[PDB]
Amino acid sequence: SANSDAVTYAKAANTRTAAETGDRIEWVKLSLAFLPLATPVSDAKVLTGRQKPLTEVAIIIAEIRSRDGFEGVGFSYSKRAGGQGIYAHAKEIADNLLGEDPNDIDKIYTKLLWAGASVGRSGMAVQAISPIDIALWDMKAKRAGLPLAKLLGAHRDSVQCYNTSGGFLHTPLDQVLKNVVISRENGIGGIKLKVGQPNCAEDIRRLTAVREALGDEFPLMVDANQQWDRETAIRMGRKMEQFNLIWIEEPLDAYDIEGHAQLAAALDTPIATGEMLTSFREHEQLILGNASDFVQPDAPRVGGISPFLKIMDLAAKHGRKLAPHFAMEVHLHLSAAYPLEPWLEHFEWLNPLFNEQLELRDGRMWISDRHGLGFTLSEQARRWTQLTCEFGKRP
Amino acid sequence: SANSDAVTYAKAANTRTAAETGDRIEWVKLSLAFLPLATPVSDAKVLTGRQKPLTEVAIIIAEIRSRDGFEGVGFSYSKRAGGQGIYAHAKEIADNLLGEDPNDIDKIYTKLLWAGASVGRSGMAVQAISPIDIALWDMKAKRAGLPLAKLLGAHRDSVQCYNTSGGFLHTPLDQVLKNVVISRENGIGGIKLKVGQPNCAEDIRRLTAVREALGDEFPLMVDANQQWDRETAIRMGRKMEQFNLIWIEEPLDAYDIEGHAQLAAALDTPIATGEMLTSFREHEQLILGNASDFVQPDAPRVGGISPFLKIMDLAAKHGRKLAPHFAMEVHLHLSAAYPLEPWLEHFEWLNPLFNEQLELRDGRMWISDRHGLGFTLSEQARRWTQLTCEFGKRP
Ligand SMILES: O=C(O)[C@H](O)[C@@H](O)[C@@H](O)C(=O)NO
Ligand SMILES: O=C(O)[C@H](O)[C@@H](O)[C@@H](O)C(=O)NO
Ligand SMILES: [Mg+2]
Ligand SMILES: [Mg+2]
Repeated sequence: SANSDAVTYAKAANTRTAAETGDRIEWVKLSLAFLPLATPVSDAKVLTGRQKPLTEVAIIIAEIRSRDGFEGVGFSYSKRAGGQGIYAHAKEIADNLLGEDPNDIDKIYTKLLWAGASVGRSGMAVQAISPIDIALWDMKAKRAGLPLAKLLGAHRDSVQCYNTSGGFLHTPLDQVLKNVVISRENGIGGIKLKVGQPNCAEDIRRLTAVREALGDEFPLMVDANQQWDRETAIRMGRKMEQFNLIWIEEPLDAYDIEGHAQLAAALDTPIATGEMLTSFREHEQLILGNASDFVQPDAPRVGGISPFLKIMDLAAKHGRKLAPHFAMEVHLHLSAAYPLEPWLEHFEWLNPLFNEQLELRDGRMWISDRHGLGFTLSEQARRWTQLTCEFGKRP
Repeated sequence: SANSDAVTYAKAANTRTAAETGDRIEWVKLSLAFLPLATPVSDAKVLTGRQKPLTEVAIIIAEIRSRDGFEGVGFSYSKRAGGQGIYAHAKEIADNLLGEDPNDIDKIYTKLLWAGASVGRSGMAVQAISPIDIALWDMKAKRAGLPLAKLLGAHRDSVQCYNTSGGFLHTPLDQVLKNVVISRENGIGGIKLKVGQPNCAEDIRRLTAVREALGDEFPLMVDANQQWDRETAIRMGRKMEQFNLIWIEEPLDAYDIEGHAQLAAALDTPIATGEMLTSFREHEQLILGNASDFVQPDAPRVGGISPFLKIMDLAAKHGRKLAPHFAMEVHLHLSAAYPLEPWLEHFEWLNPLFNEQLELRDGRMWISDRHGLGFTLSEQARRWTQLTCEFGKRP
């Protein structure tokens, strides 16, 4: 009988609990490696004097192994100063992972934030948690025998991909046009050109040439890397309407919410921003402020996959498109899980860190059948490792 | 080298894709069963004449089997009219599942909504998707070899649990006091008393008696099931402050947002509501309107686990507590995944449907080590099945 005049209670023949049987983390290895860039890279931030050319990329890696035989790998990074701090903090909190059930990712995240409460819930501290958070997701996906995108649930099996590495400002227009061809012949689905240099006319010149070379249809976008003031932004915006760009990225300071909102409302061309934000909170302020048509989160930068998922849902709720920044090795899976058609950003910079390469074809990057992130650390990654530490004992 | 003066592209040694290797749904079985209630149940909705006593519960079950050998089970229900419609719609859209990768839960959900676009994105139609959505989550958890709570990521391994079945209005005060003892001796962590009958004084009498019997500390809550108007709600609210209730539930019409908000702001006692809502959208309107301190979603009612997860995140963002309604067999896992300390509602009604029983001890319900939802359909569930249909072919 379902019920009676009183109340009755069913008893559990098997009281074996999830707590007593769950897996446990027993080993963790952190690494700080540096990805050398033979060709110094300069976007508008360098041409305006805000920064020096980029010559390397810091990569902070986390490897986690569980008692029951599972392993996860993940990473965060830093372009310019930040890598030493991310690694150092990760090192100071990593031992908190030992003995935890690796499936309780959020519970662990919270424990790590408390262990470092003094240093906040945004910025560097969460970027130190990113490698760990990502490794745990990588592990859970593997535990299920699924590529990460499938563990999250995918809406597509491949995502539109555009290249950024071939459109930097240290590159002469001549070489940029050559890059467009190389990229296009390799199946790229779009081209992003860096703009925002002091000489506005020169950017217009380079942009018109690229559109000319690509033809009217090919997806083309520009990126100012925060280098314009409001006056210049709207001026350049008006003048670029003719190129039918997929979007204008970071026209203003990453924190100029009303400035972005204003440009977005004034132009038909989509506005994109967010790569520099370092937390859900920060992205939330921009989204509530209607700053852009395209939201561009960066899992490593915002604290990992866990917060990135929350940002995705917020963006979707506000009807925005998603175009994650950098780290395609991770973002491929996240954007594959986004409800609206997204874009993936391509750089070849991290290719040497892994043994496996992603398939770029017919303008899209395809999700392989490999589990989790679908990557294994290369020997080169070990060679480029400068600092490393371990906790626990390999199972 | 990470980069060069031009741009280069890595090639994929293994282009095997996630699309070509993914699992596939090959069989689906739907059932409409009826859970008989020997003792007709009456809450305030019956005493005010809005409805007739509850004598049974409709249970709509979905069973899904994949090519690679995985299976998932899930269900939704209806108290009073609704079961026939939920089953009928589920039956009319179920064949859309055949050939789909069961891991793309959201992609599938969207396909099902489109197949039934004419009937909306809330209400009965999504309640027909609930059994399916839940079965797919059950399957994914099993695929990972984890209880559902662990697949989602848990914050606790057990959750505070209170009983509701022993505090209904068709039950004489004498028997209610006996029920309190039975429940307390069986390890219940709290008691909920139904109120909201025309005779306000009688409810106060019953409530004072229960508090008296329980002692000052024991968690006690009340539920009006929408039966008070605003005037009476605040009046009863003021008078119940003395009982230090964990919450006052559904004091007003489920859609009286400002009414609830007003009561919540006027009383220190928490206000709880939401069980009757049938979608994320509906819950969103109440949360944005600050209707209650406790958000009470119902996975079956809102369209399944997928939408329920979105509701959880919204609630958390607004700093609200979670107290899911009914279906503890499913809600145990969801509330275990909630960041703030939640409450689980107990009814023994569904116990006969499954072979396994949940462990209630020391005021909390413990998550077993069983995978997915951790339940298998009983022979009794088959005996109570009135209609059934199948699609595809058992693997
Ligand atoms: O040179 C840099 O600072 C980076 O490569 C930067 O331009 C890049 O992260 C970016 O903004 N791409 O969208
Ligand atoms: O009798 C009913 O309508 C139900 O049992 C209802 O009271 C129950 O779903 C509820 O509101 N419990 O919290
Ligand atoms: Mg950029
Ligand atoms: Mg209720």
